[PDB]
Amino acid sequence: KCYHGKTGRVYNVTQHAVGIVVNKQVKGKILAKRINVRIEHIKHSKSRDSFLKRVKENDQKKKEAKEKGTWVQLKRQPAPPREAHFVRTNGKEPELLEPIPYEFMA
Amino acid sequence: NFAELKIKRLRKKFAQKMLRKARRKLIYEKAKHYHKEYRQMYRTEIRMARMARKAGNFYVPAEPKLAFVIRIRGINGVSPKVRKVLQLLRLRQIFNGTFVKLNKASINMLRIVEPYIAWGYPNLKSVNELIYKRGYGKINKKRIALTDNALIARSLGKYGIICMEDLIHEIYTVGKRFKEANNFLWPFKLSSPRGGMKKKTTHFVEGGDAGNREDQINRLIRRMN
Amino acid sequence: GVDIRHNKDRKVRRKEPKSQDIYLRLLVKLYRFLARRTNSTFNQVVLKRLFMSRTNRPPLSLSRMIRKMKLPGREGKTAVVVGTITDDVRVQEVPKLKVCALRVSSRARSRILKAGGKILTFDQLALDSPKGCGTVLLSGPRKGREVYRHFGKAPGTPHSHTKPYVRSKGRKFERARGRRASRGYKN
Amino acid sequence: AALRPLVKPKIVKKRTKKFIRHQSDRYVKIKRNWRKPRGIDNRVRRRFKGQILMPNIGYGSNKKTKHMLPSGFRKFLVHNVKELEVLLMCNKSYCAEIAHNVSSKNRKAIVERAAQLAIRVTNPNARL
Amino acid sequence: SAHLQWMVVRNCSSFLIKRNKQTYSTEPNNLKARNSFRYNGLIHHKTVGVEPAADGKGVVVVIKRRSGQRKPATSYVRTTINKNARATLSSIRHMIRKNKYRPDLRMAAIRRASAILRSQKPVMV
RNA sequence: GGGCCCGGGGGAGGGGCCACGCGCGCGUCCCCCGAAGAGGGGGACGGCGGAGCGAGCGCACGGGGUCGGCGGCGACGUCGGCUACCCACCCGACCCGUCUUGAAACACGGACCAAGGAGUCUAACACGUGCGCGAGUCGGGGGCUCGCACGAAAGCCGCCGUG
RNA sequence: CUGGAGCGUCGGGCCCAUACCCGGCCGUCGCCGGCAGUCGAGAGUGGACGGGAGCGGCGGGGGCGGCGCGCGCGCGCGCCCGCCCCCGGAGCCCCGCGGACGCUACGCCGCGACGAGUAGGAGGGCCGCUGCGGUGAGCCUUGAAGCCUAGGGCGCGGGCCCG
Ligand SMILES: [Mg+2]
Ligand SMILES: [Mg+2]
Ligand SMILES: [Mg+2]
Ligand SMILES: [Mg+2]
Ligand SMILES: [Mg+2]
Ligand SMILES: [Mg+2]
Ligand SMILES: [Mg+2]
Repeated sequence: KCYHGKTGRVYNVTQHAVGIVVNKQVKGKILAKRINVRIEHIKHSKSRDSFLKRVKENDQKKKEAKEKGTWVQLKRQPAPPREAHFVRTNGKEPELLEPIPYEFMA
Repeated sequence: NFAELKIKRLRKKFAQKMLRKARRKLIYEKAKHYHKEYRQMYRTEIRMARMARKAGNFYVPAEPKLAFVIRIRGINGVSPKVRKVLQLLRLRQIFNGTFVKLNKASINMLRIVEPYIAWGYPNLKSVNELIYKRGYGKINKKRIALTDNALIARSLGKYGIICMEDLIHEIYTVGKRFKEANNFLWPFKLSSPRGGMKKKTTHFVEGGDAGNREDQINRLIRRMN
Repeated sequence: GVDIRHNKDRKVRRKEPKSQDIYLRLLVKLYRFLARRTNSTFNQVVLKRLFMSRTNRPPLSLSRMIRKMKLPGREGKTAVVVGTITDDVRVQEVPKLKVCALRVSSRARSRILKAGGKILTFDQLALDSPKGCGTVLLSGPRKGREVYRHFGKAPGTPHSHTKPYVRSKGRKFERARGRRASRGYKN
Repeated sequence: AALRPLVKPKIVKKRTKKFIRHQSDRYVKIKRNWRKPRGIDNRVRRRFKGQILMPNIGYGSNKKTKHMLPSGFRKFLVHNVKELEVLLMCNKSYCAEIAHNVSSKNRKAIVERAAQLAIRVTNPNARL
Repeated sequence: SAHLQWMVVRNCSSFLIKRNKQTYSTEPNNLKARNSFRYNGLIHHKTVGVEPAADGKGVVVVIKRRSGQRKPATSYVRTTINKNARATLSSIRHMIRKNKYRPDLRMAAIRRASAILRSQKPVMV
């Protein structure tokens, strides 16, 4: 039960089980320990697969735009400030909001 | 020999009075650019709100990109996760301050230490005051006073930053080098706030002093320089 | 009101030879000079070795000094050992070498000279190549001491073989509970 | 008007009072010599308020004026005559102090040999 | 070699005197009694000394000969100068310098010469 | 409003410029004269030659940490002395040692003062460190040399490898 | 204490910690720190030496600029030709020909940072006690040890020196 929910890479493959190395924290020191788990208790973690898709695209966007020489934003970059814009009301003033009078519902 | 060396060194003497002139003039005119930009940026933000107001229309100015964070409570009885952040913003000692670049990850690190800090959006004069009067540069892991700008070029020259005034570009207009600019700046050590705070414990919005105060932080930087 | 751990701010490394032998203190006075001045990291390693302990600059056998000089290219250079050159009775074809060392055992001194070689000391090496140009820095195996066998996990923890301290090895000395599967268990 | 010093700075002394030992007043069995109190509930060692002060290092004299007499010269415990010509050169910086147990006859001979080569003596008019 | 001896004599010398938070060296013909390397008498192989003349008036100038040392009986030549405190000074001046004889002692030799003469004249009021 | 925006152009003596010489024939660009070109004139710009160019004393200085080229009284019953003697005051302040989560404790030892008084030696390991020698290296017991003054030391021995 | 020195909601102003700022000193740590005789302050080479020649230069970005320019290349003197010379003296803000006062090289020096503490560890103690091998041409009946001192002082202190 202490590995339930944990990820780890594969190092062995037997007929219907898979040796797999995970980390397990114990009173401090983290021990990289290898367990034998039959396949029914295992999935492919797409945690890896966001990258290898940013990779296949980065390697592609670098091979191209190299015949141009134009440097492209390859690195990710966190959500920036939201970049001053306009708002347009067309022919209405905004709707007036008022806090509504309390009444005991029960 | 003698008057073939005498000339050889005198040439190397003047070849500097060329360079330290050309370097002095380049700084001078880079400082004219940063006069025109900082004026066009002020105006053209007024230029625009004036133009939306003419129509039945509105303006939302840009989300501030630069926020200057001060720590306002000391160090004891401070949470684990709090203490990690505050040493990533480099607000180690109480009552010092650093320029943090606003960003989805940065903003979500100020939320988590809000009861300890007091941050807001600095204006130009607030940037100058901090950089000149209380601006020390990290050179060879030392707090060395920024007395002459051959100390700024000696550290940042690989980024087009060459003078005290070029530092302030990269600090105002967040720019490509904010990472190296605002990490050679040693954390600003500001005095106590002349006139006192309101309530160090509680948040600004409930009459206190903590957390974010958009643009009202400049009054706090006067009384604390 | 600052919040750094002063736990390990003081760095524990030797900055002077703990020994009193005036000779080692003299060529330390020499590479306390070269190390600060010349761009060569060479003497910065030579200096940082002249501090270290006997137990930390082990002797270099003569044969381990051959196969490190026989490698393709390092011909014509000088072997440089901050330590002693011992002899190796289990080696005979002594090529001509140029060696520097603090000490060279008397037997290895005659194997080297007889082969048309030359031995210097760390002050003539300063005049040969003050930058350390055309040199080879070597050392004996620091994990060579028999002490390093008793180090490790433990004897008696699972499949971690480490020699235990026993007053005298024999039949009846530590082959029992914990060693043969028949008597208790084994690891 | 004897033997000005080379440089007479402003000597400042952070504390001028002694450091008596805790409770060296109540009991006579206890000397005034400092002993660092090591009681669990001792109120000086935990530096309480209005208690006698514990000497520490940041309490110490300026590096320039250290060991300096109020006149300016450092003392040198000169023991006989030949140990005076040691100071023949280092004389405008520091001076000569004749040892207690010098007989009265050569205690003179040390005095006027110093006044020959201008070595101020702090106890020059002593035994007589 | 000089640097060798100095490592045997830095401490552990019969002329070294350490008291009252200073150190000093009473060895012969060293200027200003400094337990030092420059200002040492025996360790070196070219040394200049200046001590009063045994008469009461004058200044004697010890120069090590360096022709052959480990010959302490003659390795070591003296001379006398009884003159007018301005040529006296300019004799040790011309004797140390423009002889390239240890021009470290060059000034310390003079300040010891001058301080010798100040010690042989009417003493006090 | 930005392209130090473009600019052929006109003011009309608009303001302000860390511009820099004219001579002249460059890289580029713009303009104008010129055929679009060659070439010329003007300008932008570059650059450094078809030029550029080349030195003396001052204040200084809101310039790499203060100096005065300013001065005044005091002197045989009056100067100087921090710290330590006595006294005075304002603020502070509970008695030390100890076991203890917690001691000023209504917890225990302690009237006072002198002298005495407690992590030692041996053996055996272990690691670190210094030194000699180095596939070796000893050290003991013996032996050879003294009545020792220092000696019951030091020196030496295919003993030195029996081990 | 009672239109308050009471209770709510608010102003200004002021008061104070060993907290923060600036400064002084003391120590510790860091600086691959500097100093055993050397130029050099975003350093962005220095030197032969030959052939040819000279006002040439390297006719490159509104860049605003960093790599190249206006204190000189060549020059005044000897008279188009020669030189452009030697520190036993250039007169020195750089001196590479010789190096401090400073350099006890386990010495001296410049920068920064930092300094709560039981149990415990480590380091340093020209802190102290007794005795030995050295050494101080040490001290001493013209007064040693000890003791006594509202006598002058040094050290953060252990303690120490003097009267
Ligand atoms: Mg609290
Ligand atoms: Mg709270
Ligand atoms: Mg209890
Ligand atoms: Mg009670
Ligand atoms: Mg009990
Ligand atoms: Mg402490
Ligand atoms: Mg006695």
